[PDB]
Amino acid sequence: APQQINDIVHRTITPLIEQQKIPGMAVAVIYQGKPYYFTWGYADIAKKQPVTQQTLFELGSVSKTFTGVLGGDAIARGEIKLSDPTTKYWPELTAKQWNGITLLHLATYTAGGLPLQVPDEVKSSSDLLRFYQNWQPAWAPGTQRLYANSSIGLFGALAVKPSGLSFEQAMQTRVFQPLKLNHTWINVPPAEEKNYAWGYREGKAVHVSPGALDAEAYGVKSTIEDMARWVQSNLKPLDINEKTLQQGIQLAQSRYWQTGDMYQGLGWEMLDWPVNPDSIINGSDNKIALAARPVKAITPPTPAVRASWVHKTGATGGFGSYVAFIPEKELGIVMLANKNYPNPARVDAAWQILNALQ
Ligand SMILES: NCCN[C@H]1CC[C@H](CC2=N[C@H]3Cc4cccc(C(=O)O)c4O[B@@-]3(O)O2)CC1
Ligand SMILES: [Cl-]
Ligand SMILES: [Cl-]
Ligand SMILES: [Cl-]
Ligand code: NA
Ligand SMILES: [Zn+2]
Ligand SMILES: [Zn+2]
Repeated sequence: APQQINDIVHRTITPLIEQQKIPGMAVAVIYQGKPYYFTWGYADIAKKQPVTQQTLFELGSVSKTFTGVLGGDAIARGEIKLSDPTTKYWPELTAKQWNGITLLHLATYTAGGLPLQVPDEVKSSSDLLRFYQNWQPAWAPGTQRLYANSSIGLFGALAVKPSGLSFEQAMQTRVFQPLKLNHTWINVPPAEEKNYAWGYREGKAVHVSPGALDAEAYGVKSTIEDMARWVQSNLKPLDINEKTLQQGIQLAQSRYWQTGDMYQGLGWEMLDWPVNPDSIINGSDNKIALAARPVKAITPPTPAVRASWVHKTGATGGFGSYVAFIPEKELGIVMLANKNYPNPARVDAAWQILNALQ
């Protein structure tokens, strides 16, 4: 890598790892469109297995960017429209509170207060129907954004129904395979388990536990190389030869709602570039990111703006991930760690690196 990249990465990430007690970390810096890889520490402490470019990390809610792009691809195929009612895809959802809730609302957390988590008691198809049939909205649809797995998770499950594929098969066939993300998994196969890092929480080695709609909301695992390729693909969608996927990437970066200086895409979140770094850093704290806030609709949605900071945080019990990129500058970063450490620390480090390189 160029010396300027090596320098800023050492001076930013090694102290972050020191400050936050991160056991293992992988970073890709995309500079002039090309990834440069860095690793530190251990994927498995007790085995003394190092983080490598093949180590799988849990992406947590960075998975929602895959779900958003898969939904965009379905839009580009004509399989769904965001204005469609939820009940078009799930007719058994006969409870009246669902009248007026569209796929757009599910995808963008604006259905009116669907909860952050699907309850752990939901273990069967009938349990899930019962949960949504009995959910009572706090607000009218299209007025308040409340970040929620039960919202975008249901969006992803319904968006694949016209294809006839399971969510996993749709994601594999329509996103992972065309982009050559050959080490990205919803379910890690037995022969790849040797590369699956442990997450660390309060000194204990942990992996994400199964839950309803986990694949759609938080269940993807990937390597630093595949995640760099994901960033490259979202930086430069015209490089993608599959037109529906090129367009799905673009649609996931369209601006559907605004709250303050933040815009909601499909999975991705965006701000105008140049960005006020304090807004992305502070806005990433869960006290804010998880709070309900009023949204203003953007109709028609703004087509993807290349002068944007586009990003997403992710967490599981044992992992913390962050992706950010700036299409206009051909500049991005992926930070994968096997500890869930505070979001503002992630965003600050990402800002420091990308700001030094623009
Ligand atoms: N399709 C809904 C028909 N109206 C019904 C109107 C009463 C409402 C009770 C309620 N629950 C909260 C969430 C909510 C949802 C939709 C509309 C509103 C509204 O105030 O208009 C709304 O406001 B709330 O404070 O009022 C139940 C629905
Ligand atoms: Cl130094
Ligand atoms: Cl998979
Ligand atoms: Cl977890
Ligand atoms: Na699952
Ligand atoms: Zn140093
Ligand atoms: Zn050190």
